[PDB]
Amino acid sequence: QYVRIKNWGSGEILHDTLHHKATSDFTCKSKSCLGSIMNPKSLTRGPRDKPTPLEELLPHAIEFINQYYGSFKEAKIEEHLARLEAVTKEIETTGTYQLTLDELIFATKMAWRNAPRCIGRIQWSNLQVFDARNCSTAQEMFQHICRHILYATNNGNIRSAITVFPQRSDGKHDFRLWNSQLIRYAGYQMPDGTIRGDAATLEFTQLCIDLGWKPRYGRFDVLPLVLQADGQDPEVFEIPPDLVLEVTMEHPKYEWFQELGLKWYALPAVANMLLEVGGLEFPACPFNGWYMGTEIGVRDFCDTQRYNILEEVGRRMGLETHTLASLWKDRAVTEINVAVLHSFQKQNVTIMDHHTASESFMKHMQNEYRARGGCPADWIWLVPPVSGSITPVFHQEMLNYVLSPFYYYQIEPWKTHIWQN
Amino acid sequence: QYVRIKNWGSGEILHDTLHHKATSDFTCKSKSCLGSIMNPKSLTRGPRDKPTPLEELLPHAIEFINQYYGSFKEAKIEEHLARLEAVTKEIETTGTYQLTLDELIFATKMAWRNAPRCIGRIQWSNLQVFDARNCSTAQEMFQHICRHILYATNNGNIRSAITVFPQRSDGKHDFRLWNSQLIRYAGYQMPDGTIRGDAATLEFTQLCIDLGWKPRYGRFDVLPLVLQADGQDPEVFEIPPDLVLEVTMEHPKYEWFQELGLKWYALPAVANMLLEVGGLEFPACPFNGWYMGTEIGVRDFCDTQRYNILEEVGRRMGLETHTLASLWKDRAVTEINVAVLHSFQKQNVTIMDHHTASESFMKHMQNEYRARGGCPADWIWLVPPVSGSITPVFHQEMLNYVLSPFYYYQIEPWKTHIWQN
Ligand code: HEM
Ligand code: HEM
Ligand SMILES: COc1ccnc(NC2CCN(C(=O)c3ccc(C#N)cc3)CC2)c1
Ligand SMILES: COc1ccnc(NC2CCN(C(=O)c3ccc(C#N)cc3)CC2)c1
Ligand SMILES: C[C@H](O)[C@H](O)[C@@H]1CNc2nc(N)[nH]c(=O)c2N1
Ligand SMILES: C[C@H](O)[C@H](O)[C@@H]1CNc2nc(N)[nH]c(=O)c2N1
Repeated sequence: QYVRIKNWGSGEILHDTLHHKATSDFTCKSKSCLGSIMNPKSLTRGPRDKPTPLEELLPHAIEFINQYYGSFKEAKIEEHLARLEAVTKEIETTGTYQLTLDELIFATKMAWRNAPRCIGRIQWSNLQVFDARNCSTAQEMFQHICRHILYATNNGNIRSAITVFPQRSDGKHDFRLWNSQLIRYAGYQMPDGTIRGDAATLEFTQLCIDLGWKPRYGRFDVLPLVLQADGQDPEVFEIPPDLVLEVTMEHPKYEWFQELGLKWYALPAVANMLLEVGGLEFPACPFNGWYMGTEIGVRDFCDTQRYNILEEVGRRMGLETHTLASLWKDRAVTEINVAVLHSFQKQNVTIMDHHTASESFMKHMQNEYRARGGCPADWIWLVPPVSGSITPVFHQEMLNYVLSPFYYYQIEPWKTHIWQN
Repeated sequence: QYVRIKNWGSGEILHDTLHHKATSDFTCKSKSCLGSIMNPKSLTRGPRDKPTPLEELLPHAIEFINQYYGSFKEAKIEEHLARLEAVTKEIETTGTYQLTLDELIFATKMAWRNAPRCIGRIQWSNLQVFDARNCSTAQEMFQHICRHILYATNNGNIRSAITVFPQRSDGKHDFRLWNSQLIRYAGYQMPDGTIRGDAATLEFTQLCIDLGWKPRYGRFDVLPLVLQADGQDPEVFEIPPDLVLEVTMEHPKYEWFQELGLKWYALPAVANMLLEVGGLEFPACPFNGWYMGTEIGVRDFCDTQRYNILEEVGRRMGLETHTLASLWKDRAVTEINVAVLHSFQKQNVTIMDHHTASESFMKHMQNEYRARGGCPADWIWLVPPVSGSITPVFHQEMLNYVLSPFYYYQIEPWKTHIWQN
């Protein structure tokens, strides 16, 4: 009736029942675990070419409506009944249905709340929702996206927000943001063979170039928004530079750190995921919260296939960068992490260290178990890329399952898209 | 026909087919992952009260014999046939069978090779095997265990070894080491309420005390061996102090580190696991390799429920131990890790840093895929407790499955044991 879960730091035990509401089969098999796979099909919601079979839709819609009304302090059965009926009718007369703004808001929060890989979920109920289900052109998308960036950035005082574009109709008119994230730096393969900027965006950068974007060949060139509306070919749009807030990296003691000429954007916005709710699918709905220091200090700046600055920082610290056992990498990466936090702080930009975030999640997870007997969590993603066991999340056993509403991954658009011309 | 696996640092792809040889259902379900569970039933091989049904044994024995002979450079079908027959007959006439020493050696290495949670597997073929399947008394066990400790310790030049005691017969005469590891420090709850030594061994310490062991109330009291032979009640045995090599912790710059009065044993020996091979089960077979710095520097010294020295080291470094975001914990734990490595090195004791170990495993995993198209690996256990993404293993997708031979966990003996008197 419940899965037993234990925290080996406190010895605390928790009983998980929420996993019963899980959906289709997860990642792992019966006699094999694929937990460390980044993009398993179980987390991907692909494209369709026909509407959702009414036999499948109705039940899901009924479930969501019940979940929605069941979330109120004081019930409202009459409204609940009426809503259940209005939806059934709309589905019969239109072959689909529309969510009320409140329903939409409710769904975006629950989906966030149901994100196994998100460590900032204690903030789940604090989300600004921008309703753009009325959008129809690429240009309109772009304006909505700019309004989102501006609202969220808030001149350093970051605010969590999400923009919901039109829901998938027949799957032939999907609104899609071809970008992985709203703000991201370009990556160029230079003439001399070296790579400039973020090597991670090499292909995508080229794609923008192929679509008429002008390469500026810098180390931190903010890529353009590639927008696809109503299923039409994607159009390119440069982001107004004024909208992109950046932080210059400075160390609180090493004056030579700024000599590294590094910086990073302040807005962490996921741009390519799909919001699934009550049978409906929103192929385009960018959302953001605020950065956790390690993403920049460790992944962006230290992954070898990214900006890869670890060795450089090593030498400038006078460490034995030629002997692994000297643990110079451990010393280097920490100073870098200290630089990131120090910088966002000095420039008054919202950011969170991984220690504080982990404790935050632990409190959240505990709240969730009391509140609903479960919290889908992916240990592999929740444990920071540094200081693993130093954080409490590391000693917490977790259960990973897919509920609904949910934020799914999607097949890269350029691999399934049918160009007009 | 194969599971696709990718390394996001090199972009390299690997095809896993070895997982086809997997056994019963693994940890995770169909629509739920329990990868972060420490002791799932899928990894535990419990007690029996009756022999292994011949219908189950024979097939397994046949498989192992085939695997064994199939591992030679130049085949030897005649011997292979003869062996297949001799085993079948032995099973029919005795209801079980005995492995040849070479078979046993082969099995202990493969089992090691098949350990998903072991990062030092590149050393798999380098293992000293002590055949104690002739043992019969607790006293004899103890002598074998002492010989193992002495051989493995080798005065600092650690050598990997395993001691195999009698295989389970009817499950009523199991040889069992009640200890989790051969060398481990006692933990005492003092009169004033504080805890002295290793809080992790509080219960077990009490159990030894209840069995007639004398508590020395020190911070580093090596617990006694609790041995169970031929299924009889466990007998206590103090380990000859001369056999336990220890390292005094010293920092290469902070002279006040030795003032912490810390030390740790040099021998990392797993004492409570069961070796499964060709249908046979060896409930007692301690084994060891050599330490990886982080186990001591991070888990033993920094886990809050263990020696918990992090804050202390923090203050002595003059860090802002009152502000998490200052990342003092990241700075403290690294100096501690540096202390551990520096100390084992100065005292000429074999030890490995986590960076070097990770690269070692990456090479191994690569070898394994070429050699046999797979390598069971548990990402959650293979990624060090610090410097996660700084190590290559972190960016490597992995498949976790149970093959055979295998090293299983067992139910704690004191929970299923039937005392004589
Ligand atoms: C308020 C502050 C927030 C913090 C500090 C936080 C932090 C994080 C971090 C560190 C990650 C890891 C990203 C990676 O490794 O690629 C993440 C992932 C994620 N977050 Fe949050 N988050 C916040 C808000 C949000 C919001 C507002 C939503 C949605 C409405 C959300 C949805 C997700 C999802 C779905 C993922 C998974 C991304 C993926 O699968 O690539 N987060 N978050
Ligand atoms: C030669 C050096 C070796 C190194 C550096 C190495 C390192 C490690 C490390 C760091 C762990 C993690 C332990 C924990 O977190 O509790 C581990 C686990 C393990 N090792 Fe190795 N190992 C070595 C040799 C061996 C040998 C000789 C065997 C067996 C014959 C072995 C079997 C295992 C098993 C089964 C585990 C899992 C333990 C558990 O589930 O609690 N290792 N090893
Ligand atoms: C939704 O709320 C939050 C809150 C805090 N962090 C995130 N992380 C996201 C992932 C990291 N992000 C990137 O842009 C990125 C992603 C990948 C690579 C590479 N290879 C390089 C950079 C910002 C968005 C989301
Ligand atoms: C087989 O080969 C190797 C090679 C390198 N490391 C290991 N690790 C093992 C686990 C760590 N070990 C402990 O004794 C221990 C275990 C648990 C706790 C606690 N709570 C405290 C201490 C040494 C054995 C095995
Ligand atoms: C292979 C590994 O699955 C992927 O490298 C990991 C682990 N955890 C992560 N955790 C977060 N939060 N973000 C990540 O990219 C990854 N990737
Ligand atoms: C909950 C978590 O499953 C357990 O804390 C973890 C993760 N990985 C580990 N990895 C190793 N190598 N040893 C461990 O004890 C643990 N425990």
